[PDB]
Amino acid sequence: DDKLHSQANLMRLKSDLFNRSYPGPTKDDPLTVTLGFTLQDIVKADSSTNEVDLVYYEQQRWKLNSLMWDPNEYGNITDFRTSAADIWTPDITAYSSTRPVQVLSPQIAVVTHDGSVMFIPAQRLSFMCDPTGVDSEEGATCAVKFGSWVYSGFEIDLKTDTDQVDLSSYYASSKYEILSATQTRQVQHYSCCPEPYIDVNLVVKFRERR
Amino acid sequence: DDKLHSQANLMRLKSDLFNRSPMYPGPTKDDPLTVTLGFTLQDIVKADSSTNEVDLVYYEQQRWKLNSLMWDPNEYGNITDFRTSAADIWTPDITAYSSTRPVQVLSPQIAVVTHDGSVMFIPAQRLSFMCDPTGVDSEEGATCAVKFGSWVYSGFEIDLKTDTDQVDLSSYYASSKYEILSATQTRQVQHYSCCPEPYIDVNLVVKFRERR
Amino acid sequence: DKLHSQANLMRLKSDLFNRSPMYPGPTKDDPLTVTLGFTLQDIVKADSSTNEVDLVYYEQQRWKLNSLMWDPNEYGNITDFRTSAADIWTPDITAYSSTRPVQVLSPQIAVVTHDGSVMFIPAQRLSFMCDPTGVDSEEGATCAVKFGSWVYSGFEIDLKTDTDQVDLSSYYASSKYEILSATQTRQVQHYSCCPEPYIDVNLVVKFRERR
Amino acid sequence: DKLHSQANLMRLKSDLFNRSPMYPGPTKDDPLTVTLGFTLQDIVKADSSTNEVDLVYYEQQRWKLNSLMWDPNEYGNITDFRTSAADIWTPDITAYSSTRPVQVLSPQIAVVTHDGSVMFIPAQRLSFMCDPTGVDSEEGATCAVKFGSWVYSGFEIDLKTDTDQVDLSSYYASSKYEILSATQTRQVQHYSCCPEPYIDVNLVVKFRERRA
Amino acid sequence: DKLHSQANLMRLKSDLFNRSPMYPGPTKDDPLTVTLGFTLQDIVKADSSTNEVDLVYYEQQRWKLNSLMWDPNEYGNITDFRTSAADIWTPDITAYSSTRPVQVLSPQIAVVTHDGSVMFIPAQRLSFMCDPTGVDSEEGATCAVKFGSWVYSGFEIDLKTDTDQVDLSSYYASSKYEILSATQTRQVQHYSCCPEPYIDVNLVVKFRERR
Ligand SMILES: *[C@@H]1O[C@H](CO)[C@@H](O)[C@H](O)[C@H]1NC(C)=O
Ligand SMILES: *[C@@H]1O[C@H](CO)[C@@H](O)[C@H](O)[C@H]1NC(C)=O
Ligand SMILES: NCCCCC(=O)c1cccnc1
Ligand SMILES: NCCCCC(=O)c1cccnc1
Ligand SMILES: c1cncc(C2=NCCCC2)c1
Ligand SMILES: c1cncc(C2=NCCCC2)c1
Repeated sequence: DDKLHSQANLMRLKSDLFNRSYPGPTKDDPLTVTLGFTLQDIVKADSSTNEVDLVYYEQQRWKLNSLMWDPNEYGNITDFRTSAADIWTPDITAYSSTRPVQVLSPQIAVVTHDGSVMFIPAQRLSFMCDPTGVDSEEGATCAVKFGSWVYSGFEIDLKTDTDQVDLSSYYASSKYEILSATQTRQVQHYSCCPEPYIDVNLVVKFRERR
Repeated sequence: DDKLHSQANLMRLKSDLFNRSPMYPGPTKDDPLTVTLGFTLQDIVKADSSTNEVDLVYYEQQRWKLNSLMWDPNEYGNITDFRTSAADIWTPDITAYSSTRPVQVLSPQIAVVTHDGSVMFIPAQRLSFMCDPTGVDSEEGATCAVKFGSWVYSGFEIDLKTDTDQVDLSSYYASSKYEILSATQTRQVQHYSCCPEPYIDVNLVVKFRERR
Repeated sequence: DKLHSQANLMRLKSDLFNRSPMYPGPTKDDPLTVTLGFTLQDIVKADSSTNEVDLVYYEQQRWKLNSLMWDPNEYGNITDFRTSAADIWTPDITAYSSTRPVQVLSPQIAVVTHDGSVMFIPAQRLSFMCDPTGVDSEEGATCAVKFGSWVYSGFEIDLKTDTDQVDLSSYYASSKYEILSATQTRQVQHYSCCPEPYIDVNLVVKFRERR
Repeated sequence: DKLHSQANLMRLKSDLFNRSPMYPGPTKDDPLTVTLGFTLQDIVKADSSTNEVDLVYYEQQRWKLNSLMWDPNEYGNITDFRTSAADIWTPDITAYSSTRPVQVLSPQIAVVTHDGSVMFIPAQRLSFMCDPTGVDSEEGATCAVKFGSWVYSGFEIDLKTDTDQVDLSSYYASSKYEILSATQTRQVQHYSCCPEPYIDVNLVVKFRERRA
Repeated sequence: DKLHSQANLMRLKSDLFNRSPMYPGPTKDDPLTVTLGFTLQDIVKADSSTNEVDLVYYEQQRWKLNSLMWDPNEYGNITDFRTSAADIWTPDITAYSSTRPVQVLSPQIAVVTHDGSVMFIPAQRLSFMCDPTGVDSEEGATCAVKFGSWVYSGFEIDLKTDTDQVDLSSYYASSKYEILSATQTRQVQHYSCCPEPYIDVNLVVKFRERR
């Protein structure tokens, strides 16, 4: 009865936000995405092509007024899960991938009654890295920047919560140990366009384990 | 003729369950769900010590139960269950937590739904995950482990469960390159710094060595 | 004229799928016989570092639904047609010991005849569990893989073979591996847990390095 | 003027697709002639450990349907148009001895002309069964692969070649293998599957390693 | 206010996509000019065993349609919008000597501007026919690959470059190969068979092993 209600309520909530009622951010309605990285593994550094492969996940966070509901209208539901395909999601792309990104996790996001969204895709990424000096104590340094591919800083702004990449889940028996890992926001201009584009540069210092 | 009668019943039941109500939204804290997991290990195919990746083929038995999938067989010609495509129904988002490649489905994706509302789903899969196979060529063998759990639901929404903690090795390829010394599956609760909700996984530990 | 036969087809095809209720698959009450047969074209690869062997073959499948029947006279003497394999029901026949997902090498089109039978012959490359030790000896290597329904018992889908000899008439003459024998044997088994028989077809292949 | 030329095409295409019975394919009552021709671009790779060879080539397919005829005058003198291959019926021409799925290198777009003829030219990378022995000799290696309909017999699809010579006028001049000769020839054949004969176009390629 | 912009952009796309039948593509009578430009990011791999070289670049494509024009005054001063590439017409620009299907590295969203212009910048990994002989010398290797429409001629689609100098400003400083020169050149092709011309852009890159 009451469970059939919660189920009934939640079914209703979704139907109101999705099926009854977002073309993306505009310059009069810009959006801020908070990015954060949890590096899990450096699986492979290839010195013959200069490609390194990382497994990691990407915390993405944003807020949309058109996803706001009063819990009192809906049996006091505070949040729900939904297929990422049921909502709009940012096009956060790596700028120096050498291969299509591979998805290791379900495409499900959590929507909270204030309109805030959290999406945490796990992925394997091949990207441009010269791993020379990885077999030394100084290690090798590599970098890759992530941003929206089609939206300028007038439509999508990026930010971090910490400038420190989360290394708490890093694979303890990886071939590569992590010396340091930062995530830093940047504003850049490219020659196609007059407008700034925003990225978050992920810099990693790593070396062989011993 | 009587056969055409029983198809009618099954058709009628499947259209009643699937086309009648807005489909199940997934579990909530008000309406939690217990999912039982079990692993049957077929083969360790590859152990790469240059990247520290290992590849498993296995069956992942998932069963759970919904009150929206219940029916009285007295109203549907004594039908007690049916096979259906896994895309027709809600399924749990049980994910490996330390995979390195996308998981490859080796089998059809067909569930069995029973009149009490229980669903059983057993996909066969190839998984690559993080495994330092150091010790595999020794007699004491190598030991790797991988956790499985919901990717987006906490312990307040999805509770995991096992029926046993012993992993089924009765179908393990007899001529695998690796023999299995032991395989276990064990439920675990952990809290995380970000969040006061508890979180639940089934850690799958495997010891193996080069078969010789 | 030829335009009418064109039109009876999209009627016949409308009558069968769109208009009627969907086939829910076989039941214990309405079992289905599926006839299975393999044409082996090539053993492409045998990897003794992972114990995986790669085969390329065609798999002939045949079954019959009363729900796919029509009177030719009622549709302009159309006795059969072609249709996309996804527009109809197909049996969930699977290799039980593959290591990679099957790769389809042929179009997914079946032929449906007026008596209600279906023929469907996908070409595939399969990687399955096989120790090739002895493949470089005169006596060779032996590998075996079973096929059968993943979720249907013998009381719902009855597997069958026309013959227990695999067709080697299209086997690649200049392959790396020479075929000594290739059988496809039907097996029926019972399990203490369960009241129904479980059927599968065991593809057993004896082969060696050619020369 | 541009809106005008645009309106005629949108109208021409709409009459053909949206307002008409789709063509289901050839019958014995209404057989179809598909014509094939190959343009070999490259032999990328020859693997003598598996006996697989990799080719890059585009395959010219043409056929004619009354279903697709139109008077150019009723349509602003439009004599042809380009359209997505999914909007129309295409033949199921298949390599008979591929060892991998075919990889498509070009847009899936065909050209339709007012007499109803259709020209579809897909570029492909094919892996197929080929023993490259003798490729390091002056006489070279020889391989062969048949292309034909997978589900239609020689009474439903009649396969032809405008010519027996494969077009080698775009063959990569700095390829690892030079072509000694390449033919495309219609054969008729039987299969145990089915009572009726099937038609294919056999592509026999003769090639060796390039040396200066 | 922000709800208005959302609504304004929605009505715009509604009026642009639904009032009229999508652009059916260019014709002899309504030809389109497409501008191309390459930003070469990295030569990742030069295989001398297969003579294939792998590039990663992004390819700027630009065109203008009268049917994508609007007055920003009528639409909340929206000067441009982002939209999925499946919602509009895009050109079939293909690499003519690819050995592998192109791998897409960027989202497939275009930017439509109020004057009717479209900018679409797909980032790709391309494998193509190239003899890397000389890459370990001082003179280096040279490779070439043409880009153009697969199905249109110069009568329907014309190509253009803004410059003939490939943008090397995002080239990977620690790549295995250093770029000696990179050009992008519009070319016209005349064939005995055919009155229509054919336009391509010819990407020529000179490079060598980095020291
Ligand atoms: C179920 O089977 C029992 C025993 O054969 C029979 O009496 C009963 O009528 C059946 N009920 C239905 C609804 O078919
Ligand atoms: C409209 O938006 C454009 C684009 O940024 C801006 O430059 C211009 O000033 C705006 N016009 C008005 C009247 O605000
Ligand atoms: N009964 C539904 C799933 C069964 C899947 C399975 O483990 C299996 C394995 C081997 C043969 N048949 C079935
Ligand atoms: N209809 C297909 C034309 C494309 C073939 C082509 O232009 C070509 C020819 C030679 C080298 N590179 C490309
Ligand atoms: C518009 C359309 N597609 C890509 C971009 C760009 N985005 C990222 C790099 C700068 C150029 C802009
Ligand atoms: C019917 C269905 N599927 C494939 C075929 C055949 N076509 C190719 C090989 C010969 C038989 C017939």
